[PDB]
Amino acid sequence: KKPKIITIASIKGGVGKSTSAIILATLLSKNNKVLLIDMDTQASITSYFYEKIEKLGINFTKFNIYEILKENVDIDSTIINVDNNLDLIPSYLTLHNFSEDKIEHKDFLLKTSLGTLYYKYDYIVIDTNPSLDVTLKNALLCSDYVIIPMTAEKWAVESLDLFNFFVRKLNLFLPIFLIITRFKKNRTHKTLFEILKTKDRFLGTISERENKDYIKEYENILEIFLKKI
Amino acid sequence: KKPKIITIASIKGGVGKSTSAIILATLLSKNNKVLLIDMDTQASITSYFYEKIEKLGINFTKFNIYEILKENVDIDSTIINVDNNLDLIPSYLTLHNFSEDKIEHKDFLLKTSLGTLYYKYDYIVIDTNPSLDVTLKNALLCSDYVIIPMTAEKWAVESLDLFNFFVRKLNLFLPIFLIITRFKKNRTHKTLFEILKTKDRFLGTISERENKDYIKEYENILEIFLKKI
Repeated sequence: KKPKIITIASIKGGVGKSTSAIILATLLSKNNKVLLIDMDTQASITSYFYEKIEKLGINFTKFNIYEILKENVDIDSTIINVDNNLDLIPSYLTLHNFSEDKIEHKDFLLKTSLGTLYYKYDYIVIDTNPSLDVTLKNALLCSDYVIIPMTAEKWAVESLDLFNFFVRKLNLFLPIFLIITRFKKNRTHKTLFEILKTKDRFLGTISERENKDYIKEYENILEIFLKKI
Repeated sequence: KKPKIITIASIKGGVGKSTSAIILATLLSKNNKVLLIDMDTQASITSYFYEKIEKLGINFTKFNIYEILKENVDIDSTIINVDNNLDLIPSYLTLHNFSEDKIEHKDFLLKTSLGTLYYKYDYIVIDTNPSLDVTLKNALLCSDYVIIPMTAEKWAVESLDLFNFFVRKLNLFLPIFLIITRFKKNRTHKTLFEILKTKDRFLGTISERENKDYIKEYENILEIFLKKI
């Protein structure tokens, strides 16, 4: 076995990227050992788990993805058991410095650090900034798969082409899966859904929601995801 | 005189950066000619005026901020009159590739382009992405003033210092003004407020709210800003 590495990406903010990362990781953790890596400067994943992190007394100020990236700390030192079968490498606001940092072989830092990791996971789920930036490159050059939660807004198709172009540029051959989030049974979603539904990499829909109905929709998605890999 | 150029910036998303840009520019527009420059990859400002942009039939796939930065079009031809005394240079998804394009003197592209603008404005309000990136650098190096909206979240103060360290380093002359947005009466907002209210360039607070009272809060902010420059 080896870890199956999934990047959660979206070029649009507020479309449920980080929310999906958490819920998907959590569903996978029911029967798998899972690592979540919070490479989003927003740090929404780390903040979701903050109560658990504080209670464990973790010094994420010193042990976080940015410091892994700058090789000031080993990855082995940053890993937090935040839930059943679920580990986390947390994000911290110094990550904001990463786009401007001048580093040799900058794109392959996460790949290189993941190459040293002792601990073995079934799945690694990496959350990213909604930007086609150097962080996203570090994730993609690591990955086996990508999932893009996206909404039925103007420029949905075009954004897909934009993202694919970027991936092609990295000379990668990655399956990129699609999820329509904030879904409503209305006109504009029907237009996007009809275009998307015929893609082999389309996974399904998650309804807008202000054991629940949302979890089941995510379980569905996962089910289909696992049938296509 | 000459245009006064304000960048609205924040290194945290979902803090009302774009909304602030829109309302401050709209208020300024009552008695001034104002240009809004949508340099956020999110394109929220453009999306807010999209109904008017579409009624006008504009091709902002070709006439947009990214195409300016790449010197494929003249800035004059990108300008859209979106409201009373209010112009817009729109954003389009291709702005996402700007972080990775390799370009000489890349930091000064916006400043150079602004030097080819025929039209004269009283104020230019520039909206940016929540990142310490090259897009932010273009805005800042054009600008006379910076306004940062922020909210009472964990690491608000540390993030502000980081942004300061970034902004100071590429222009230590740039005044940085502060707003607290999404404001609520509770311990953790009170604490940020106690900290920020004593900073020379603190402007005030906007309440969380889903003619209005919040407009008049923006009016108060604009009033105290205009008195301080």
